[PDB]
Amino acid sequence: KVTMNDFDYLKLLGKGTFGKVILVREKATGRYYAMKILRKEVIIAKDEVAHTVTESRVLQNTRHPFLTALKYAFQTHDRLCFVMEYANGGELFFHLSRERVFTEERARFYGAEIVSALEYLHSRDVVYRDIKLENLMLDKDGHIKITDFGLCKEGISDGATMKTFCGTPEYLAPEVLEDNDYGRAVDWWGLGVVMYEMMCGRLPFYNQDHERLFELILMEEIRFPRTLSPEAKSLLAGLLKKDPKQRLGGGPSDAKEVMEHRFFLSINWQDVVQKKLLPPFKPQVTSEVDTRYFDDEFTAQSITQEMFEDFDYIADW
Amino acid sequence: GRPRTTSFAE
Ligand SMILES: Nc1ncnc2c1ncn2[C@@H]1O[C@H](COP(=O)(O)OP(=O)(O)NP(=O)(O)O)[C@@H](O)[C@H]1O
Ligand SMILES: [Mn+2]
Ligand SMILES: [Mn+2]
Repeated sequence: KVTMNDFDYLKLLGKGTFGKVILVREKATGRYYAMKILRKEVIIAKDEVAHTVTESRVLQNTRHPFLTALKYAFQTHDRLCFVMEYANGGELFFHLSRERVFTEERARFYGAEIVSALEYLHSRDVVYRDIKLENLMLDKDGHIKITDFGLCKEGISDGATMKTFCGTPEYLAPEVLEDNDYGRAVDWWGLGVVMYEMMCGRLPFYNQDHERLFELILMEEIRFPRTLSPEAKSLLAGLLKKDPKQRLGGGPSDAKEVMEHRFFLSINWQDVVQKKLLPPFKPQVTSEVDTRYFDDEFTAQSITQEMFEDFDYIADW
Repeated sequence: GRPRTTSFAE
C-alpha cells in the first residue's frame, strides 16, 4: 500500500479545472516524479468515473519510450493519485510560445515521435482524443513524452467507433463536431493541428468564442505561409482534411499512411522508437528540482471501494 | 499569443 506520506511535495507543475500536477520526491528512493491529484467528489458529481478509471488502465497497460510511464497509482478517502515519470523539459507549448515557430526539421523530429506513440496506442486499441501542445512534454533528454490519458478510449480496434463529445475545443476534429459517432482518425487531425502550430506559428483555426471556433473548424479552409515547403503543405493539408475517410491516416492502414508521407522520407522509423536520433534541443536543467521549463503562473503557487477497483497499481520497473 | 486550452467531456 502506497500512502500520501511516502512523498515530499515540492512545487506545482500544472493546474487544471479538474486536477493538479505536483513535483514530488519519494522519501525511500530519493527519485523525483510528477503526481497528478484528482478529487473524488468532483469526479463523482460530474459523472466522470469511467474516464478516470480508463486513464489509470491506459497508464497501467502501456509501455512506450514516448508515453509517460506510471510508477504508482493509489487512492485515499477523498483523492485519486497518479505517480508518473517527471518530464523535466516542460510542455511543447512552453517552448513553442517562447520560440514562436520551429524549423521544419525540428517539427519533423517531434512529429515522428508523436506518430510512433500514436501508432503504438492504436495497436493497443486505444484512441487518445486529446493531442495538444499542453499534453506533449519533453523529457530530460529532449524526447517527446505524451501525458494526460484522461480522455482515452479502450477497445477501439480497426474501424471501431466512439460517441463521447470530448477533447479540447481548438483541437476538435470536424467529425466530432457532427452528430453520432467517430473513428480513430481524430488523433491524426490532432497531430495535424500541433504540426501546423509548430511550423506556422499559430493554430489553423481560432476565435475566443466556441460557437465561432466550431464554425471555422467545420467550414473554413486552411491557409499556408508561402515559404512553407511543398512536403509540409502536403502533410498539413492531408492531416487537416475535414473528411476523416480522406484524411492522412484515416484509411484502413492508419499510421502507415502518415509514416509513408514524403514529409517523413528522411525518417527511419526503427531509429525513432529506439531513441537513436539526436534531439534538436536538450533541456538545460541543472537539477531534478529545476522547473525553469514550466510557467511561473504554476510554480510560484503555494501548495498547502468497488467504484475505483481497477485504479490501484505498483510498477514492475 | 494563444492562451492555455482546457479539455471537456459532455
Ligand atoms: N508527467 C508529467 N511531468 C511533468 N509535468 C506534467 C506531467 N503530466 C502532466 N504535467 C503538467 O501538468 C499539466 C496538467 O496535467 P494534465 O494531466 O494535462 O491535467 P488535465 O486536468 O487532464 N488537463 P486537460 O484535460 O488538458 O484540461 C500538463 O499540461 C503539464 O504541464
Ligand atoms: Mn492536459
Ligand atoms: Mn486531461
